[PDB]
Amino acid sequence: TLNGGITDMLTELANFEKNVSQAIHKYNAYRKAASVIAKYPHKIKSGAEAKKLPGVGTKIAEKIDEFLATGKLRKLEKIRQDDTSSSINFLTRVSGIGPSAARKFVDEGIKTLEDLRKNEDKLNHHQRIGLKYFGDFEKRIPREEMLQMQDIVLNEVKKVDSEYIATVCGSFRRGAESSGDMDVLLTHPSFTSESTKQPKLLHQVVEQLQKVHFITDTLSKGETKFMGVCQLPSKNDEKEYPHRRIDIRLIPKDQYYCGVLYFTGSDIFNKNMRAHALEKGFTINEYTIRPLGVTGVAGEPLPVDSEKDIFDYIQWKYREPKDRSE
DNA sequence: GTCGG
DNA sequence: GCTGATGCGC
DNA sequence: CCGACCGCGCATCAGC
Ligand SMILES: Nc1nc2c(ncn2[C@H]2C[C@H](O)[C@@H](COP(=O)(O)OP(=O)(O)C(Cl)(Cl)P(=O)(O)O)O2)c(=O)[nH]1
Ligand SMILES: [Cl-]
Ligand SMILES: [Cl-]
Ligand SMILES: [Mg+2]
Repeated sequence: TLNGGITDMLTELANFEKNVSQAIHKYNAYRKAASVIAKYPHKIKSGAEAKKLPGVGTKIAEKIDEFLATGKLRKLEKIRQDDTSSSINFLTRVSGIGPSAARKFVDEGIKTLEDLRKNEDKLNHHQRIGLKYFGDFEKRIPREEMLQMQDIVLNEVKKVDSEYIATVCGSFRRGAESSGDMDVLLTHPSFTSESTKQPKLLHQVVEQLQKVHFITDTLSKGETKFMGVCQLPSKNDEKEYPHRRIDIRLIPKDQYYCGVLYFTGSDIFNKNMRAHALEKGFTINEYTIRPLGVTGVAGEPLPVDSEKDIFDYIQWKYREPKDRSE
């Protein structure tokens, strides 16, 4: 919050490029600049001071001087006044509605929450659930509640098969005092990169959590990735908790470390780290880290026995989860 | 929009 | 039906 | 300059 004004402005600009302009690289440039600045231990005094940081260039420098001078940015001022842009940005806030669908909805005269509700027929499954819990998904999750959720998930999974290992990742594993949702990494000895000895490994867990009424809805579901909704049980007479977004990712047991690295994030941390790996001649995904051949083709997976091993391969000093929040 | 070669 | 591209999300 | 910008699972569609 030291440079909150500036980072907020950059994020708004990032969201505009992504949602309205559909310019992903500009979106990421703004996000990176915001990220690099939010980590800066000094209260920025000029765009010049900011341009010193990698990720901030001439354009963002100028915008920072304007913001520092007036306390706002005219470019954004005009974007907020723009109806089409305003409507498109709003609609993308519904899970399942992206830049394309939002712009398409606006063309059809569907621009508001009221319009969406009276046009459910025009939404796919994911979008319907997104609209259903629109308000709830905007809410933050206190770490206290994350702990209760963790307890339920780990205990329910244990009941299905004592061999399952569920790990809560995302901002929770990074030590955040609140999270936007729950991310669960799941492993089972029967599912490795070498073979899938038992089917429905993910399904069984999903089924068990729906059975005890923890999982309430599904946005999408496959062999290794579940994307849905959950809710903590409330006591008698007490208002019920808000519904929460939950993702469960089944990863090969022998590829746990690359999996937990990926799922722990942050997303920008992953991007920076993956980009650095490339520069160092390696490629990283949630399954492995492989070297890049002379022509640029990925090679065979390298042995990994801890998250640190991955960091060493790319010549990075180990960074604890709590320090990966970029 | 920013960056490295 | 399958394969490939695209949207969307993590 | 100028092109590279992380990598991938699921849902949906187009074309066959
Ligand atoms: N490589 C890669 N990994 C990603 C990406 N997006 C997400 N991940 C990985 C890294 C992410 O940590 C993880 C979970 O996705 P979230 O739940 O979206 O991210 P959280 O960090 O949990 C959070 Cl702070 Cl947005 P919140 O607490 O509010 O949920 O997935 C991406 O674009 N790329
Ligand atoms: Cl772009
Ligand atoms: Cl792989
Ligand atoms: Mg999360």
